[PDB]
Amino acid sequence: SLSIVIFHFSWKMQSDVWGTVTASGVSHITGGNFAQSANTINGWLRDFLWAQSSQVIQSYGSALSAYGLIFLGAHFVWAFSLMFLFSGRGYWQELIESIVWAHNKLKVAPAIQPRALSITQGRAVGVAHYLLGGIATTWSFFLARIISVG
Amino acid sequence: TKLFPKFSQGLAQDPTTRRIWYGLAMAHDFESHDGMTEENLYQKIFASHFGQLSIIFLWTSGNLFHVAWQGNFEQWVTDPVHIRPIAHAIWDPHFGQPAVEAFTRGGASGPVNISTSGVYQWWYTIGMRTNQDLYVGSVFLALVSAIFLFAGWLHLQPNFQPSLSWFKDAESRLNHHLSGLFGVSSLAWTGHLVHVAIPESRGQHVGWDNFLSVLPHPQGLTPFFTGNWAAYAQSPDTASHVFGTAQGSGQAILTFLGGFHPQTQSLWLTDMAHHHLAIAVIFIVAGHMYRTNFGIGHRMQAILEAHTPPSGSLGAGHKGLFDTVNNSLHFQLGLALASVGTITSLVAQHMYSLPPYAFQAIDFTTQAALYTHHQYIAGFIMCGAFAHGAIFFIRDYDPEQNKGNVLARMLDHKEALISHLSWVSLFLGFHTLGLYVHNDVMQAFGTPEKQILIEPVFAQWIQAAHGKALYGFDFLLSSKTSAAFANGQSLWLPGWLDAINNNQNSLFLTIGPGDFLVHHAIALGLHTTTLILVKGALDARGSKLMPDKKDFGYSFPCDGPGRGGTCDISAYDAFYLAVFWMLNTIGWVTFYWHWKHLTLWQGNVAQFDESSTYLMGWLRDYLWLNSSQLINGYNPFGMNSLSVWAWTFLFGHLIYATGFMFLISWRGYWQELIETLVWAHEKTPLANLVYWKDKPVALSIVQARLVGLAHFSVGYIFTYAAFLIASTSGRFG
Amino acid sequence: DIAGLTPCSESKAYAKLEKKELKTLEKRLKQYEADSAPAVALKATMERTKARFANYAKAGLLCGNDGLPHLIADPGLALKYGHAGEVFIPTFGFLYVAGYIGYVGRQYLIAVKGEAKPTDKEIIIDVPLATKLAWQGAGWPLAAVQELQRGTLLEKEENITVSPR
Amino acid sequence: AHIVKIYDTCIGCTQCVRACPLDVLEMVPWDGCKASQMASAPRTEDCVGCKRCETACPTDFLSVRVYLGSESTRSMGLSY
Amino acid sequence: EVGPKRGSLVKILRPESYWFNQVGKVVSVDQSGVRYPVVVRFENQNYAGVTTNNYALDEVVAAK
Amino acid sequence: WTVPTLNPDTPSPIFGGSTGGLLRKAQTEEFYVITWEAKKEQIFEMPTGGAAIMRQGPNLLKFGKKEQCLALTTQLRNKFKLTPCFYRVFPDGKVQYLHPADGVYPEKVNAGRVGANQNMRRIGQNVNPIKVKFSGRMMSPAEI
Amino acid sequence: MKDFTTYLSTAPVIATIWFTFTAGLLIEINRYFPDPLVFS
Ligand code: CLA
Ligand code: CLA
Ligand code: CLA
Ligand code: CLA
Ligand code: CLA
Ligand code: CLA
Ligand SMILES: CC1=C(/C=C/C(C)=C/C=C/C(C)=C/C=C/C=C(C)/C=C/C=C(C)/C=C/C2=C(C)CCCC2(C)C)C(C)(C)CCC1
Ligand SMILES: CC1=C(C/C=C(\C)CCC[C@H](C)CCC[C@H](C)CCCC(C)C)C(=O)c2ccccc2C1=O
Ligand code: SF4
Repeated sequence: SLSIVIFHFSWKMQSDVWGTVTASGVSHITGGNFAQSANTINGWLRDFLWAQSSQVIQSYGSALSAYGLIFLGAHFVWAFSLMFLFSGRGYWQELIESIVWAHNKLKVAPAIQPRALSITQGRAVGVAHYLLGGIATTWSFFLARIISVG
Repeated sequence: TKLFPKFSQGLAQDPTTRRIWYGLAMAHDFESHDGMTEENLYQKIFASHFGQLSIIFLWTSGNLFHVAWQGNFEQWVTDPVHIRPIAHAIWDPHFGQPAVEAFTRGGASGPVNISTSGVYQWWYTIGMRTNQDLYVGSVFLALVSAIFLFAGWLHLQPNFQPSLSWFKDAESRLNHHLSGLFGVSSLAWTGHLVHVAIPESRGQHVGWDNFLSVLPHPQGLTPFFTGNWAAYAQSPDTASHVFGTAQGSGQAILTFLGGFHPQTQSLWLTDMAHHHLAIAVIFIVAGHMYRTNFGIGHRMQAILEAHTPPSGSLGAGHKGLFDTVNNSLHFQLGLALASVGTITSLVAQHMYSLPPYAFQAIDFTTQAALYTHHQYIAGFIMCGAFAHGAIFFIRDYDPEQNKGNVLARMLDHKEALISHLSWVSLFLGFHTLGLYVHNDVMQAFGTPEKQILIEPVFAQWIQAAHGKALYGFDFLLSSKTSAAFANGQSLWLPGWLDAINNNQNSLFLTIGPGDFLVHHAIALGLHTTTLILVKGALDARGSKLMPDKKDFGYSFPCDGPGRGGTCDISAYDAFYLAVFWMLNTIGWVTFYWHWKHLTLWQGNVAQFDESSTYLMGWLRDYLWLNSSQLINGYNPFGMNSLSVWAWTFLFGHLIYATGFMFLISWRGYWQELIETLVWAHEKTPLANLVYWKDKPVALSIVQARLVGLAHFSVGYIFTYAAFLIASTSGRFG
Repeated sequence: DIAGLTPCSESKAYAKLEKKELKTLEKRLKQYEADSAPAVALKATMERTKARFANYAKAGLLCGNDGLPHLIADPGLALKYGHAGEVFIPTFGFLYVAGYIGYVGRQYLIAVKGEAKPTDKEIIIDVPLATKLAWQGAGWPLAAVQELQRGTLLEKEENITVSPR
Repeated sequence: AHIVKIYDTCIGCTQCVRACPLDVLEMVPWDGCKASQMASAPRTEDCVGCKRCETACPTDFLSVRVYLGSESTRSMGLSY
Repeated sequence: EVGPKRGSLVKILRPESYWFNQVGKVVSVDQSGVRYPVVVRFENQNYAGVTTNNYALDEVVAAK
Repeated sequence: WTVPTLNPDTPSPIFGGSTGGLLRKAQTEEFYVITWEAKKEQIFEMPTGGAAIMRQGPNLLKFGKKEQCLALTTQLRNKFKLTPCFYRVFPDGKVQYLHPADGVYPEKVNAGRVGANQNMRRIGQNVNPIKVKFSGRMMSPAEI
Repeated sequence: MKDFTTYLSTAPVIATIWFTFTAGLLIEINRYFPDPLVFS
């Protein structure tokens, strides 16, 4: 819900408020395309996400190149979280059994018995990574965009 | 109790909606039906296969009918280079006038869809030239569909049901399928190429009305019966031949030119004729190997019993395996899916690089769709191959009858197998991801010369052995003094070497550091997917966390929160997790194939060579750059012919995201929510007059995993299909 | 040269790449003063850029049509043409350190298994013992091999727990 | 109805009976253990499959096992 | 007079046990002819947190 | 000990009511009644939500499923140290008594009970699934 | 002081010091030998 709130704010301000004042009038950053385009899901995909992400994906080689790296890294953490959300510890405890066997074979097995995370910790680890990746993705996209044009 | 399902009394007695869902989902698991016997199991499967065959031939008939009725085949054959094929017509009452005009194209009467399946090039190559040719084929296959359907009915009747022993006659079935199903069919297909396809490619019509009075070769069967078989390879089609016409044509019907037809940029028909004649002889011969009622041949049980290494390295060897394979349908199905699944990948690999259909290469959208189509189907079949191998262990594996043989010994060192697959997956993931991230940081900081680019010397060395002289290895076929170069210099090397050293075709594309990284990512996908599937099979019968897992079956929800928690512990769940990695792996393969070809098709291969070494290039120069036309299919100013793919593109994202709901939120939340809905309905006046017959309940634990995986897969497929076609077709088509 | 590559010192694209990076730095330089803090930092960057391109050419690397260094991984091709320092030598450099870390950890884990409460020796590290084992790990390849030949490297199959089969 | 089986490794701790939230299990006299009592499952038609009994069993491997089977109003835990 | 001595170490041979092929300390051996008289204690807990279990005479063997 | 007979006129606790009570199932399939004696008036927690005051002396409650009755039984027994018993009541008027089946709570061993669903073997001694195949229905090796 | 040095021996404290040392060594090496790509 808050992602839509901050997308609504970002597109509305650039389209209708923010801009450069000149002799003829006000020219906005996105040129008042909110009114006609934000009534379809395709409009948000094309005019907001695809068009405004141009700044972040062209940041390499400049002072804003850090936002490009975090934009990719955030995408990674988000997808990494789906591993914990879509699976269950039953698979992972059995996987560790085979891994522990290899360590036992080499007399390098730990004294603290490895255990797959609990059921609840899998859900907590999943949502924390899901939130961090998703929010950091918008964070990089907003700053690299607004700093570049705003 | 309810009638449906008739095959399970447990389901029929269930008062909830689970009865409807589970009845559908257990329909084809014949082994689990009430009163099932082994003999009845085989007869049902035999009947079901007739139904599948009838659907296949009916589906093919529908394609032939619609192209002839609504396509532009007769116009396309005239100028295949500059005409888009038509799949079928559109009658959508929801269309507006701009949509009707947008989809009208190709000189059609009204709106139509453009074909991407390549049936035009295939049918044109095999000798079809007119709409009536397609009409007769459509009626013929509709008739063949009916016959198979009748046979399915016939062999269910009291006097025609085969016995159990009939289905277990291994030696006789292999002899027939190798010699007759494979050998004779390939021999017959050689007849079509010699009698129909090749003459049609030289401007001479041959049909059922005159094929008995037309000589395939000027010397009719005299070379064949006299042993002078070389006469059939004289005067082949010249390099100036214009396909479908008699100018520049030759007379040979069997050749080994080994290259591509210069005009159509596809394999010669005389080579494909000799190919099918060659394997037909091999397959017919190979079908005389096993024992039958005539006192000669091998018995497969004897072969397996013999092959035990004398040192005891493989224990008992292959003793007892004949009954293990001959008595288990899941073992046989696992071998069939594994073999067919690999061959499906081989089809995709060889068809894009050795295009067999005339004018297939220039149709970029068709080539992209065909490769993606079969690689995704191969991926699903491979996951099924391991699933049924896991089902075999639970249901059909008998430890006593496999004592000490190879199969039993696989379970003995399963931890070693899984541990080493785990190491390989970790090693590939760490270093493959690490090198990509390193190259990304270098690009971000503006130092492209500091990145780690490893030359694929081992793969470039293979290309040298095949004759690619770019790398300067001067090895085997790349050296003009090697015996390998000399011996083949009169049969197929002149054509093969000419094609492999042409850099405008997809025959052994040049590779560099960008290809090194992607290939190692593909290896990570194959090994990790195998790890998940192999663990699901070897641990299917039990584990330390659940020693008696076999007593619960292939698919069960869990063993509860005790012992730390056992979510996703069944072998069914290992397959469920492996499907995600299969989609991820095939996605990397199809992204790699598509991007490397788009740059080739535009002539700017340097873009892939430079931008493919870091992951920002993929996101920027492949996904973001090539979406521009797709997402403009409809916009506030209008729409064009791509608006269907633009709509389908978002349609895919929605089904994909809906799948997350079934995978993230689990049953307990929804069952308690439904209980207030049951309360609300009963207390609402004027609505509690109506009532349900099946008590509403939440989906089961296992069901939601399948439902979530189905949405995930469908959204996966539809999103990339729309992007693949739209990006390729709009760019060139 | 190898696989169609050419030495970076002789590569036209490689030379052009250096000019592009220096030109970008110079463009930012002319908006500052001669000896201001930003100007000094930019000049330092340009010196490292020039040094980097000289070092890679001096190292005798191979550049592709992209004009970027490519590495040779085959031991035969590396030793044949003096590219051992790209992958081959660093291969044995990493394994020595990787075995060092792993061998030291295995020695410590065996050492505390004899103690009364091994678990408390893992969360709370025995630093005096760890430092002792850290220094003795320099000879791990010798010690590792001798354990293998004496048969004390691996556990017996009968002393390892396995699931029903 | 689910299937609940008691195996001869039971030590008669009674923890499975206490844990069960539907009074499916009970203790009966026995001579195969020190406690001289064994768990019993006489009312499996009321079992819901929660597996709280398995969580409570000390023996390794479990001495009480629950095999989820055919569903019904009682086993599906419905109040409607 | 039946079973191993108290305090001695034994190796478990029950394939379905968490401690199969592992060594534990004998706590007591019942002499009443029960099915599983031998009681063994282990230093590492199983997945349920338990560290003790009962075994039959033939399911346990002396260390080595 | 003899099987108690339910008294439908037993007074019920002081409870305002809630939306978590009986549904149409009680009128068509079955419902459950729990009764007990209270030493003094006290406040307890309804498994359906809310708080109710138990009258001194007999009390009676009706619940939609068995687990709800046995959830209240655990509360009354463990905290207030009472001894409740509940029945299954069918729409036709029949009443079935249970818990305690024989008058003694199942946790306590009692002579006269007959072992049910007891296997005189370990979990590891079950046969393989192949040996119980084509038995007419999906059967686990534990069943046989 | 014995207990305080025991606290410094806990796993999180040791890892922080160890990686702080390890990271510092790598950072310092790249400060005096910038841009290492080939052993040479
Ligand atoms: C409100 C939206 C909407 C709807 C309702 C339709 C409806 C239709 N479109 Mg249109 N279309 C739309 C929007 C829509 N379109 C948009 C936005 C575009 C983009 C411009 C298009 C572009 C488009 C094209 C390009 C084409 C259509 C076609 C069609 C027709 C398909 C006929 C058919 O095969 O039916 C039967 C439906 C199916 C076979 C598909 C559903 C398959 C089921 C659900 C799978 C599951 C089966 C399972 C066993 C369950 C069985 C249940 C049982 C009760 C039957 C149909 C009239 C096609 C047409 O004209 O065909 C003649 C066609 O070619 N549409
Ligand atoms: C000569 C005798 C003969 C023949 C022709 C067949 C034929 C067939 N039998 Mg067999 N069968 C025989 C004898 C024979 N049988 C005997 C003697 C027995 C008793 C022992 C049996 C017992 C038996 C059983 C029990 C079953 C069959 C089945 C089948 C069918 C398998 C499915 C299929 O169509 O595969 C077709 C396969 C191919 C054409 C080859 C596939 C592999 C190639 C390499 C793929 C690639 C080729 C090429 C490149 C593709 C081009 C594609 C195009 C789009 C360009 C098939 C029709 C099954 C069936 O479906 O029954 C209804 C089945 O259940 N048979
Ligand atoms: C199965 C495929 C097939 C079929 C049905 C035919 C059929 C025909 N061919 Mg063709 N042909 C084929 C494959 C086929 N050909 C192939 C693969 C080649 C390339 C080598 C040729 C090359 C060829 C030439 C060059 C000529 C023909 C000719 C003919 C016609 C006369 C044959 C005749 O009288 O033989 C009489 C022969 C015999 C009495 C003895 C036949 C003995 C052989 C070994 C067959 C044994 C049976 C066989 C294993 C059965 C296979 C399965 C069966 C269902 C077909 C006839 C329409 C001639 C013609 O005039 O066509 C118009 C002609 O000139 N064919
Ligand atoms: C020729 C190959 C083949 C055959 C004969 C079988 C046969 C069987 N399989 Mg196997 N399987 C196969 C291929 C095959 N499989 C493949 C390729 C895979 C990998 C995907 C699997 C994975 C698999 C699993 C994981 C399982 C089986 C099981 C089974 C058994 C029960 C099937 C059932 O009840 O389905 C009932 C069918 C359904 C519930 C619906 C199937 C359709 C799915 C959900 C996708 C629907 C997509 C939809 C049409 C898209 C709409 C799009 C929209 C835009 C309109 C049966 C013996 C099950 C079993 O009991 O094994 C012992 C089992 O657990 N199979
Ligand atoms: C982008 C998403 C993603 C990623 C990165 C992974 C990664 C992994 N999966 Mg997973 N998985 C995913 C999605 C993902 N999965 C999804 C959606 C599912 C469906 C539920 C699964 C289901 C699944 C299964 C069933 C299995 C895996 C396995 C694996 C491993 C494969 C081997 C490998 O690459 O080792 C290399 C490791 C990695 C690439 C992981 C990331 C390493 C990072 C970059 C390290 C960063 C360290 C650095 C110091 C920063 C730390 C900061 C922090 C302290 C704050 C690996 C840990 C297999 C496994 O565990 O094999 C052993 C396995 O069995 N996955
Ligand atoms: C990972 C596998 C692998 C692969 C695919 C290659 C591939 C190659 N190596 Mg390399 N090599 C490898 C691992 C590998 N090597 C390893 C682990 C070592 C030991 C550290 C070497 C040591 C080595 C030497 C010493 C030489 C090569 C050479 C070659 C090339 C030709 C001979 C060859 O090896 O054929 C295919 C590879 C194999 C079948 C695997 C084993 C290869 C052995 C170890 C070396 C064979 C050398 C050969 C006899 C030289 C004859 C003269 C040559 C000019 C024809 C070729 C590019 C030769 C070269 O520089 O050619 C230009 C060469 O002189 N390799
Ligand atoms: C679990 C299980 C299962 C399953 C399995 C699977 C699914 C598998 C797969 C597998 C696979 C999928 C495999 C594959 C393989 C392959 C191979 C092995 C290949 C080979 C090749 C070759 C050898 C080649 C060669 C060559 C070349 C390279 C070139 C030239 C030519 C030649 C030919 C020479 C089953 C059912 C059994 C049952 C039991 C359990
Ligand atoms: C991947 C995964 C695991 C396996 C993940 C585990 C066991 C966590 C791994 C944490 C770290 C990487 C291991 C411990 C590292 C030590 C602290 C030592 C590190 C020493 C230095 C290298 C710092 C689960 O346990 C799980 C449970 C429930 C649902 C989903 C999942 C799930 O998806
Ligand atoms: S089954 Fe387990 S919990 Fe129940 S009495 Fe037996 S040992 Fe105790």
